[PDB]
Parts: sequence; C-alpha cells; structure tokens
Amino acid sequence: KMAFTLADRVTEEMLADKAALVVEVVEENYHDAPIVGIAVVNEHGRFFLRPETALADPQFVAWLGDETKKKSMFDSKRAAVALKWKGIELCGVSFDLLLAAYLLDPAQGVDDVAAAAKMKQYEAVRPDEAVYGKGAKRAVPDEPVLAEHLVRKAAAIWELERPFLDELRRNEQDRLLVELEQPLSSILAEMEFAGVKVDTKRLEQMGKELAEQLGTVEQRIYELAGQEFNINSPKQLGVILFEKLQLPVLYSTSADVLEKLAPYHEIVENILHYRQLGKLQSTYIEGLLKVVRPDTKKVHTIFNQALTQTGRLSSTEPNLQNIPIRLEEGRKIRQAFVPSESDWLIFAADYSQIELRVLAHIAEDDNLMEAFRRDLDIHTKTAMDIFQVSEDEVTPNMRRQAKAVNFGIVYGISDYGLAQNLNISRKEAAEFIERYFESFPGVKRYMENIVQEAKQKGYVTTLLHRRRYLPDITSRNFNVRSFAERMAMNTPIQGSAADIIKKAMIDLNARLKEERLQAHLLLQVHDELILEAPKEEMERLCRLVPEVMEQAVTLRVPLKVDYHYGSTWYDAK
DNA sequence: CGTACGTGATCG
Ligand SMILES: Nc1ccn([C@@H]2O[C@H](COP(=O)(O)OP(=O)(O)OP(=O)(O)O)[C@@H](O)[C@H]2O)c(=O)n1
Repeated sequence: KMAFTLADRVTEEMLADKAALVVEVVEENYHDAPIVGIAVVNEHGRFFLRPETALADPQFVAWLGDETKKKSMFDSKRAAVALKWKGIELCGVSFDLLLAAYLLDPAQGVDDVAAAAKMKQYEAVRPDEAVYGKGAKRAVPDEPVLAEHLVRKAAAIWELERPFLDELRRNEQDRLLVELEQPLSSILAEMEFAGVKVDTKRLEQMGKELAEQLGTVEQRIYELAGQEFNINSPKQLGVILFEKLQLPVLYSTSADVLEKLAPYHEIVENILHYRQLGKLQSTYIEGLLKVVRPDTKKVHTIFNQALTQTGRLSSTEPNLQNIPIRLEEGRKIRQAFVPSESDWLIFAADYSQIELRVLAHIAEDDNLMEAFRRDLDIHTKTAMDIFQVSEDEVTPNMRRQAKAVNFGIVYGISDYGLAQNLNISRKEAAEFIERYFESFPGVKRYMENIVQEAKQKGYVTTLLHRRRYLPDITSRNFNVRSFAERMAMNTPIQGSAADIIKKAMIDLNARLKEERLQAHLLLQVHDELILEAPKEEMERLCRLVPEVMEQAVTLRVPLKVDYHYGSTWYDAK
C-alpha cells in the first residue's frame, strides 16, 4: 500500500507551489464529463480529495487557477477541458508527462501513466485498464481502490518529471515540450471546448435526399443483378460481380478495382455511386448528428495530441479532419458547419504546398528552391522537367502524372507504389522516378542521406527536433526495411510541416490576444487553420492570419498561405 | 508509395 491522506476537506498544505496533480476523468470523451477523484502529491505528502468537496472550495479553485502554482500532470488537456465545462480555469501546468513521453518516443503508444513510468523502470502504478476495466465492463471502482490508484499516478508523475526532463534535454527536445507542445495543449483545449456549430436542419435535409437517392440506386442495382443482396457485403458483392455476372478478376472490390471494371457492366458504376452515397449518409450525416450536442448544436471534437508517429494531431468524435471536399456531392456536407454567433463568419487559411517547400529547404535542391522562389505551379514545373517540355506543352495528363510523382517523393518513393497509383508498369514508374531525380538531384542526395542517417543514429528528426525511431531500417526483410526507409524519407517532411503549423497556432493566438480580437481557432486540418470571427474582423484577419502562418519559421523558400472566408465552412473557399 | 478515423461486415 502507498500512504496517503484521504481528506474530508482542503487544507493549506495541499496548496503548495509545486505538486503533481491528478484530476481524474474516466469517461473517454471528457466533454462535460464527471471528475471522479483528485489526487495531489507535493513536498508535504500525498492527498486524495473528493471532487464535490474540492471543486466547491474557493481556496482549491483559486489554487487551480493560479499560474504561479505549478502542476505536473498526465494529459492535462483532459482535466483542463473537463474543468472548463464546470466553469473552472486550470493554470500553471508546467509538465505534462503524456507529452513528454510522446516526444521521447511516439512508438511506445503511451496512453497512461503506467506506460510512461515503465520507460524509467518505475512499476509501482497500475495501468488504467487494470483499474477501470475495458469496454462495457468498464467502471469506476470503490473509493479505496480509486483513491490508491490516483495517488499512485500522482506519485509516479512526481517521481518521473526529472528523469523525463533530463532525457528531453539530452535529446534537445525540452523546448519542444515547454515552448511548443505544452502551450499548444492549452490552445487545443480552448478549440475543443468552443466546438463548432452545426446546422442540423440542413444535415437532416441532406439525409432525407440521400436516403431517397440511395433507395433509387439500390433498386437499380437489384434490377441489374436480377436479385437482391447486401451490397455492403464483400462476400455477396464478390459473388454477384465475379461469379454470377462473370466479371474479370484484376475478391477485392476496392474502389480502384471497380473503376477498372466499370467498362464491363452497368452495375459497377451503380455500386460505386451507392457506396459513395452510403458513405456520406452513414459517416457524415448520421454519424455527425449522433455526436452533436442537442442543447447547443455544437460538435466538440477531441484532438489527440500524443498519437501520430510524425507529430500531426488526430481528431475524434467526430473526426473533423476528414470532412469531404474533393467531390461536390460530399463537399456540400461543409454547408452544415456554421459560425457560432450571429454576424460571424468562418475564415480558413491553408499553407500552399508546405510539404514540398519543407523538402526544398531540407534537401537544398537548387531547382526545387528556385521553383518555389518563382512561385511556380509545382506540378506543372515537375512535368516540364520529367517529360522535358515547355510549359505550353504540358498536357493535363502530364500534369496529373507529375503530381502523382510529387506525392510519391514526399511519401517515400516506390516504383511498385507509384505504378499502382498511376495504373502503369513498375518499369514505367521507375523511369519517371529516375527522370525526377535527374531533375532534382538535391532531393535524391537528401533521400539517400536521410536513410543513411536513420541507420547510423537509429532515428530521424524534424526541424523542431521531433524524433521517430526506425529500428526496422536494419531489417534483412526487404519489405520491412523498405517501409522503414520510406518513413525515414517522409517523417522529417510530414513532421516538420506539423511543427510549423503548431508554432503558427501558438503565434496566432498570441497575436489575436494582443489585438483583442474576438476571432478564435476552431480546427486544424494538418496544413490549414479554421477560425470564426465577427464579420467586422475579416479585413484584419486577411492580413494577420497569413502573415503569422507565413512567418512561423524561416526557410530557404517562402511559405505561402491562401485564405478565404464565408458564411459556412463550404463557402470559405 | 505517407499519416490518420468511422463505418458496416465479419468473426471469434
Ligand atoms: N534544448 C533544445 C534545443 C533545441 N530544441 C528544438 O530545436 C529547435 C532548433 O534548435 P536550435 O538550437 O535553435 O537550432 P540548432 O543549432 O540547429 O540545434 P542545436 O541545439 O543542436 O544547436 C528549437 O526551436 C526547438 O524546437 C529543443 O526543443 N530543445
């Protein structure tokens, strides 16, 4: 057993100017969720507090909100947001063990204190899953069990801060934690708590029309197949296509396959159309409506800041980072995302080709840097170079194929992978790649060098010193090793872009505050920032937002930001 | 050829 005081009231010694603090929210989605318990560990001892008591105590609430009273936590954003829903401000979080663990090694998948602790041979704390259970059997245990668990977590955080900070310093990542990820955590908390207003009537109207079109195409499919079957079943669909109708096998029924089969039978295009409507209906209408809060008609995503292996955020419940845009039918979903106040507008700013600009910078490729210095259309320029033609001679198919090469280069180029993407032979794809590297020899040297460096050091890094370990780079299995080489090529690009936009968000918020604008961030989608603001602020934002985003870092090429605003997210185009 | 998440089907 670990010793602690199970307090009935808050005392002064619990309010020291440095503590490990646990404000426990067990529900996965912490929005408007209960706080089940509080633990504090500091120089004076270890304390468990009941939240109905602590959170009603003015001295404790003042302590929580006092920036000069420093707290060490794990996933402080969870606590901060749960407290925001209770009208309580959390300040002074100086160390977040989740973010520290994430920066040291995102591959550990650390999502509880016990997992972080094990990184430093500290095992005197249980995994959350062992305490709460998983799935439907999940539950908050009785007080003695709960209290001991929260105290052990606080004690672990209290013990682990120094070793974690020491290692971050050794890796030259301590500023990344303290000046980037931790401040960003607070900004993410604000964005999540603000939420995004949804026009549910509009979504419901779209739902109704979709359902009608769905019925129509569904019956057309049955008529064409000469029978009814579950179109969403791969088994049944595969039978209909490849046995009853005898279509060729190029069973995979992925979209790319169906697109190749479309010429053989009228049913195929109907099946694609059906899947597409069904996607919109199930995921982007019905699924979105399920998570809208009925009182305020807002969705409050959770941005997972300690999940991706490259330093990107992810977004859940709902995922607001994969709302359709490419095809008009799906893009209309965005008409349902609206400003939260009357006479406000949505303002969206996106980096133009940030990944290829970062590549130009890190590779110091003269041709690619010159292309961005001239603000050329990069896909047209790449086509000119690889196909050896003048700008006026670049055909649409050529630009399309060059664009695909540009994607492959950023992802970690593969002849089989590019070949798959363009529906061409491996030798054909290999020729394109060779021509690319002939035109961009700095990029080739960079790709060769970064793989060698990954092998030598064991990891790759981003501009702001994020790291990703790549143990498979030495595998004697070709496929395993090749995937690791692709990660070595891609991670510094994708990850540096993530560093840049994170810093831009911090810089933007500081400027917004200085200027006392009411404008605020709502979402980030990897290389874009979505805000809402009074209509009277648009002219100022048109100058401020792109400037801050462009100046977040200084590269060997310019950063370029495009922007638009409108009455809904759809119209901010 | 990179990084995510949600869904419906499947399947233990
Ligand atoms: N102790 C440190 C040093 C650097 N960085 C990160 O790395 C970035 C660039 O570091 P910087 O020192 O300014 O440039 P370099 O000289 O290239 O790096 P180094 O420390 O090796 O000299 C910083 O902005 C920061 O994000 C950090 O997180 N912690």
